[PDB]
Amino acid sequence: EIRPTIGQQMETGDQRFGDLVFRQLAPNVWQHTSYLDMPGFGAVASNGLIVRDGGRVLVVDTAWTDDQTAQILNWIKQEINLPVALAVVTHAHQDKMGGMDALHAAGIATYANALSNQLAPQEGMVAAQHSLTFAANGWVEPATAPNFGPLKVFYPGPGHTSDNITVGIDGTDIAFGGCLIKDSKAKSLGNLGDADTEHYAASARAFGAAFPKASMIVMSHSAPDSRAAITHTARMADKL
Ligand SMILES: [O-]
Ligand SMILES: [Zn+2]
Ligand SMILES: [Zn+2]
Repeated sequence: EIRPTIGQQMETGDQRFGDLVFRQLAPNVWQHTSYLDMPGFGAVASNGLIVRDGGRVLVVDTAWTDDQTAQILNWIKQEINLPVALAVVTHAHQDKMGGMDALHAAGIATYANALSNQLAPQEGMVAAQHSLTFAANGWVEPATAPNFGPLKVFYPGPGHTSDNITVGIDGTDIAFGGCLIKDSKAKSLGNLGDADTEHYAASARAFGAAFPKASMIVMSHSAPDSRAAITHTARMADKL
């Protein structure tokens, strides 16, 4: 008989759900966190977003696996119970696109950088259903991003990967750097095996310039931070 809203519940603090963690960042915006078990070592965390936009939900990034992504969808059903209209996934690595099959089975329309949709299938991953094309200035061509609501998608240039994209949430102070940006105390940029080391620093800067009003920077592999994360990341990336 105690029936708080999800917002009221998330005041208590971050919530464990199955093998995931959820955190409310602002009303109508939650961070999902999933973990890749690496035998003998600590599990690798990855963050994405869930946005309630009127009577629908929008997702940024899958979890590492289909099952973890199904757990995200279970949380949305239990706590929000609105249809998930679409998902945007932010490059062709496992932490961002490892759960595409779960999204597709749920009837969710999926979008990724056209380049991610080329890169993913040859890695044994599944492409998104729709491809985003970006103008030379980095902004998504609106015709390729129909019905995105508050999501503003920006290609900052090659960095963490050649295909990495970023997402601002209009009406909030939040911008999602995905795996491009690490927090202002990070001692490394993580696995740079697919990175463009020449352009990384400039791409981090371009993300900051694209979303100048975003005071909360959300990231895949760090907890949310203030804007100092952006220049810290660019400093770490300088002259790799
Ligand atoms: O990643
Ligand atoms: Zn990555
Ligand atoms: Zn990542």
